[PDB]
Parts: sequence; C-alpha cells; structure tokens
Amino acid sequence: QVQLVQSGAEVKKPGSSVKVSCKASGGTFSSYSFIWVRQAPGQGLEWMGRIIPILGIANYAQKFQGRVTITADKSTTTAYMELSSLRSEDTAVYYCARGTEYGDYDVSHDWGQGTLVTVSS
Amino acid sequence: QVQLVQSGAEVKKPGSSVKVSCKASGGTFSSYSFIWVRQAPGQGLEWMGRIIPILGIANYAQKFQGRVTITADKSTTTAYMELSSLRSEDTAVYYCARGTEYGDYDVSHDWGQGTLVTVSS
Amino acid sequence: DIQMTQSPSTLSASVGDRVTITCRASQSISSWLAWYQQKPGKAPKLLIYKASSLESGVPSRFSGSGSGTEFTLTISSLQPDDFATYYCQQYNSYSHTFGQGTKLEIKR
Amino acid sequence: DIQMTQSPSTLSASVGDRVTITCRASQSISSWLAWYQQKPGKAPKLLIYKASSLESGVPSRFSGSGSGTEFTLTISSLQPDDFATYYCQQYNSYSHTFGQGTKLEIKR
Amino acid sequence: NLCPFDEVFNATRFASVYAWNRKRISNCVADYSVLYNLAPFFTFKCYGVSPTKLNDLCFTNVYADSFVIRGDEVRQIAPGQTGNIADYNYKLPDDFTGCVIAWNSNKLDSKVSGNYNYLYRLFRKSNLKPFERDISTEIYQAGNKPCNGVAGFNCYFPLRSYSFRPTYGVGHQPYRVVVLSFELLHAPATVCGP
Amino acid sequence: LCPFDEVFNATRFASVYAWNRKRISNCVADYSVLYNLAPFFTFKCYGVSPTKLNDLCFTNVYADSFVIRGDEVRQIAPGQTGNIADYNYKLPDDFTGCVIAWNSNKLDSKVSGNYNYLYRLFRKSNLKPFERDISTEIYQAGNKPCNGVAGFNCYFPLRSYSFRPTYGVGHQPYRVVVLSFELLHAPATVCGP
Repeated sequence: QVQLVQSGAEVKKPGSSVKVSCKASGGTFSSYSFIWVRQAPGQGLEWMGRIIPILGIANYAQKFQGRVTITADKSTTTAYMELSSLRSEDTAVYYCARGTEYGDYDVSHDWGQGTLVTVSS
Repeated sequence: QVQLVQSGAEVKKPGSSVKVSCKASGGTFSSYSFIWVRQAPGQGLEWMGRIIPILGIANYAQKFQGRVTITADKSTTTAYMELSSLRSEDTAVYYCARGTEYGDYDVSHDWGQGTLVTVSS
Repeated sequence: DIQMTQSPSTLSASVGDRVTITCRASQSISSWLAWYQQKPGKAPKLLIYKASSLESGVPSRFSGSGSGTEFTLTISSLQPDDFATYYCQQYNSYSHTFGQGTKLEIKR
Repeated sequence: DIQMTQSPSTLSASVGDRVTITCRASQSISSWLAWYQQKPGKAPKLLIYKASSLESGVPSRFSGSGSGTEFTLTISSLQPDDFATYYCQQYNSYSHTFGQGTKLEIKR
Repeated sequence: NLCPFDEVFNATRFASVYAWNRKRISNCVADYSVLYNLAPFFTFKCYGVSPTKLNDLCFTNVYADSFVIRGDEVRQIAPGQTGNIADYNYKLPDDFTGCVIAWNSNKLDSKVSGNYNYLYRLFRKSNLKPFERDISTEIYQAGNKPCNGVAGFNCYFPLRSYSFRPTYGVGHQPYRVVVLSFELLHAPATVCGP
Repeated sequence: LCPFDEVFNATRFASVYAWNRKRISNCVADYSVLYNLAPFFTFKCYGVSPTKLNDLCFTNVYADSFVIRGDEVRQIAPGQTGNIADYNYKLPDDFTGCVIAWNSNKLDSKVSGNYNYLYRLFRKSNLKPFERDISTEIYQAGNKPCNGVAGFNCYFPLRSYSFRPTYGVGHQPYRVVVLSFELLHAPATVCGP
C-alpha cells in the first residue's frame, strides 16, 4: 500500500552539503512520522533523527546535532534531510523510514530503498 | 544615583604605561559591570572593553589586545585600567562607565567625568 | 546512552531447527524493543515491536519475549528464506541505539 | 566587524519642531541598540537602550523604533536643551562599535 | 463460556481518548471476580449497579470502551461532568448505567524520551453528544478570517499530545480507563454472570 | 481588561533566582489570547482544564515570570526535583494553576553572549514552596573558612546563562510565566469575559 521512493546516489566533496529527498505515497500524510537511518558500508545501522510534522517536533542524535536537519513538505508530501560539513567517513547508505500514529511513531514500519552517498577527493 | 570619580590629567612619555582609577559609590557594588571608553579630541567615541567583576570575565577590543588590561578591586570598590605602549595617536579623554545586572551589563548607565591623557615628548 | 549487545555474534543453524537470539541492554529500557531483519544488500524489514507484538504480515513462526535488560527472539521452524541479519533497537530515551547484528548462516 | 552609519551627519532644526535621526547597521544586530546624548565637553548620557526602552529619568519626548539593520530616534517637541551630539552603539557580537555622531544645531 | 474481558483489559495498546475503541460482549457468562487481580488501587466506580452484587444478574448486553487519559482528568469520566474530555472527547449520558474502572499504567505507557502516540482533542465548535466520536482533523477557526488550512493567527490545530514520561507527577501519569455499559431491552439477556 | 500584556510582552524578564511576583485582581481576563504566543509552546495546567478557564472565577491571580534553559523547563512542576526546582523556584504539591513556557531565542540571545541571566548553584539546603533567596554570600563547600575568597572549596553561589543563538534547542533561552489561582471566602472578581 504505502511506499517510499528516494533520490539517486550522490558524490560530494568533503567541504559541501547534501540534500536527500523521500517521497511517500498512500494513506493520509498528517498521521505519519519520519525517521532517518544511516548504514556504513560494512557495519550496522545507525540512528540519526526523528520528525513529527503534525506535532512539529524534531529530534536528532547528539553526535549529529548541529549538522543534520529534517524537514517535511505537505504540498509535495515529502521529507528532506540536510547534512552539512561532510567528512571522509560520512559516506554511507541512507534509509528513510516512516512510523504510524496508531502503531508507534518511534518504530519504523516501512523503509525506503536507500541512497548511497560518497565523500572523497 | 551612583557617583563615579576619576583621577587627574596625565602627561606621559611614549615609552611608559598608565594606570587610571575609577571609584564608584552607590548601591550594592557586586552587581555592577565596568566598561571603558575613549574619545580623541578630534573624533567621536570608541569602545575598549568590559569586565564583570563578580563573574570574573574580562573582554577587550581586538585592536587593543595585548596592550590594555582592566581589573577591579572589591574592598576599595574601584576599577583600574592599565594602558601599555603609549603612542602619539593614543592621546584622548577616557570615560569610566557602569552597566547593571537588572538593566544590561553591556550598556552604560552612569558615566564618569573622564581623564585627559596626553602622550608626547 | 544505553548500549545494546547481542548474542551470539554469528550463529550456524539448519533448515527445520528452532533458533534463539538474545539481546541485552546496559540499562533498563522497560518493554520498548524492536527487531529488524535485513537481507544482504536490501532494506531492513520490521518483525516485532513492543518486544512481543508482531507486525502485520510477518509469519507466525517468529516470537519474542522480554521484560528489561534481557530480551530474546526465537524462530520455531527455520525456513530457507529466514537466513539474514537481525538487529535490535530500543526506543526508550533519545539516541535510539541499534545492536551489533546477529548473522544467520547454513551448516555444512 | 559590524559598521554603523548615522544620518544625517549634520542636522539643523528649531525650538518646537519634530526631528528624527536614522542609524543603519551593516549586518543584522537583532534589537540591541543604545543611544547617547553628549553635550559639548561633557560626559555622554544614556537615553534609550533595547532600541525601544526608555532609560529612567529621561524626558518622555524621546522615542526610538527599529527591528533590524535600520533604527530611528525621534524627538516630538524639541527643546533648547536638546541641542547636542547623539551617538549610536550596538552591543551584539563583540567589539561594540559606535556611530559617526549626529550634531543637531539651531537654524541661523 | 467465560466472557473474554482479559483481551479487553490485558491489551498491549489502548487507543487514544479521542478515537476511543468499542467492544461488544454477548452470548457468554461473565465472571467479574477475575478482574480484581488488577492494580492494587483501581477505581471501580459503578453507577446504577452495586459492584459486589454484579455476579448474579442478566445484562441484556455489555459494551466496553477502553482508552488512556491523564490522572487529574479521571474524575471527568462521570455522568454530567464538564471539561475538556467531557465536552470534546468523551461524553456520558445523564441516565448512565454501568461501571468505570481506572488503573494507573505508568510502567507500560511511559517513555523516558516521551510517548507521543496518545492524543486528545482540545478545540471543537460544540460539545459532543452522548456516545459520539469525532476523529476529524479539520483546522479550527477561532477567529473571523477563514483559515483555509493554515495554522496561523487564530487558527489552531485541534489535537494535542499527552507527552507521557515516567518522571511526571501523580496527576499527569497515564491512567487506563475501561467503561462497561449495560442495558435492558425486549431481547432476552445474553450475558448472565454465574 | 487585565494587564496580561505587561506580563507577556515585557522587554526583559527577571532572573530565575530573583523571580518576579505580580498581583492580579479586579480585572477581566481573556486567556484565549495566550494561544497566539508561539506555534508550538508548553501550556501545562494543574488542577483545572484550560478550556474551562473563561467561565470560572477566582479571588486573586499571581503571575511569576522568568527565563530558564530549554532542557530545564521540565523541572517547573509539582513533585519534581533537580537544580532549579530546589535551589531557585519550588512549586508546592497542592498547586492549582498553569505554566506557560515558550522559546524566545530571538529576544534573549547575544552573539557575544548574554550574561544578564543568572541562576543560583550552591545552597545549604533546599527551598520551601514559593520562597526567594537573593543572598550572595560566598559558600564554604569544605571545612576551612575562607571569609570571601574564591579559592578551593569556596565558589560563588551564582552562575550565568551565557545564551547564544548558535546553541542547540536544549540550551536556548525559554521564557516561563506561572499563573496561580486560589479560592477564598471573598467573592470572585478575576473572571473571563
């Protein structure tokens, strides 16, 4: 029913910023919560942040505080993640996940396909 | 309310340092912040530095870094400004000013009569 | 930050067996826990949230249980499709950490 | 550093008129601004801080107004004692800079 | 055929107060002595029927409504009360018959970070009629200019969140509430307790 | 109407340790206006539902305004404890009234750093409900008396909230106003329109 589509792979220089989009389809948009997860090329998943648009509350990991910003768009029904001041180890696969109101906002029910972000010279 | 008294006129050689004293009277003396300003005879005012005697933080202008220090003495209830490496372009009238915790620590509420400092041969 | 560990790091099983994976939290996290299954190179899939509740569509052969600082998941009848990597996640207090990840393989 | 500009540098008026002085900052300074009035040869006297708040003891005819990078001071009923030089001072970010200093003089 | 109140009571997730649930009990013998094994301080306030003599009776039917509310608000679930919940979330009729059971659940519905899955309606045009649900999320027009779907000046979102935490006071800790409503009609009694 | 403007639109709020106390009486108060302060702000109410405050009536209303850090706003509640709760402002357990807190990073932040907001850090014991301690004597943490020198085991009781706009949401300044109502034998006068 409800599915999410993410943008393509990105290649960036260390001194730059990256915007990743996540377009969701199906159901009602206001009853959703959006979380972002990062996976290193060989290690396990890493939690980044959660956004509740209808309550308008954002929360980010302490490590990524002051660097990552998650926003939502009702007109296009999308979610955007801005990451600033990339570094050599910030290359990874990024996943967009959504949590319902009835089930649990924090848990992730549906997952995007993920985008590969590369940082190098 | 508060009365501020400054020292007399000073005439110094270029290779010397000058200590100007500012005595305050009125109210509890630990709620005050001390600001020092300068006015050349041919131009307007210019800010130097601010000290919070009770929090122990002193911050000076970028230009005067390594040249001026501002201290205070609680028992004598006074403030002192020491200016080192006097130059022929540093002659001017110096004003002692006092902020306040309730109002603002950066603005100047009460002003001294100022001291004339002339540096030449 | 509550640090989540899993055991065993790598497990070897065979089709038709019943397998168990344990997950331990450094501090108490009440009953807030979730398990995810990830195939090689694919997006993860939610299996159990609340440490007991099953997400709709998950096969009934999975089942988990736990109270606090001690949780477990089990597959009663292991299937050829169930070989993947399994991850914990606790969503009590911010910085919802994941686990190391227990990998499931085939005995030879 | 933030540079402050005053206008007009030289102003002329007469008793009973309404006058205004504009003060523009190079960058955004939020709403932190102060105005002082110095007579020739005397120590400056604070008039307004916070760009809207009136310092106690000042006659009420003075009024300041401004939000960001552009502030104004106004005198409704000018008086013979209001002839002096007026200075701006912002106290957002360090090295609190003053202005040029507008001199307000009678009309010959 | 013991009635399955256990599922109604021992559920893992109760619905929000505004979108409360409804369950029907029928064609079963109901044993009310079982539920006494609940939390040691569960309010058992009964209107129109004595709690102790509930065992020997023949309710034509029994409707169970379950939700989670705030502590201080537990007194608002009564016939004829007024307030936020009584007006905009849940209304009981004047001639109500049945029982209300409320017990603290701070060990199950509390997140150190904060539980935001429990919502409650704060603004509505008019008070709810008895036994009515309104799950609409239309923007509330508190002024004269039409809102047209923007939460600006005098345009408020009608729902707020019970950001539950385990460090809250007693008056803000979550309480699970179950309301049983009986009835008598021309139809023969279907649920008769021992 | 009631002076809820000089209490919610004031230029500068008092420090948390020396918090303000404002009496309100013989006024008609329209609380609905308090919903336009911010798109998202904290509006907890203890002992009374906010939607039923423009129909009830009290004898007097007490307003207390101050500025506290973002992550410490959870300490302003009955039965809580921490740093602000017991050293600066203690709320009684038998409390009826509302607390209204909202972010004010645009009004109480300085790039250089706002040093005008202070909070007490050291005290001999805890604070009784609705008590003010404005003393400034040096605090002897250890056994040796220092008689007013900030050396070892002798710290100044007060610290400063060096607010800056660069800080995160957990350190940005928050303006807090606590309204307390009470009922006495005297007739009510502070009522909604």
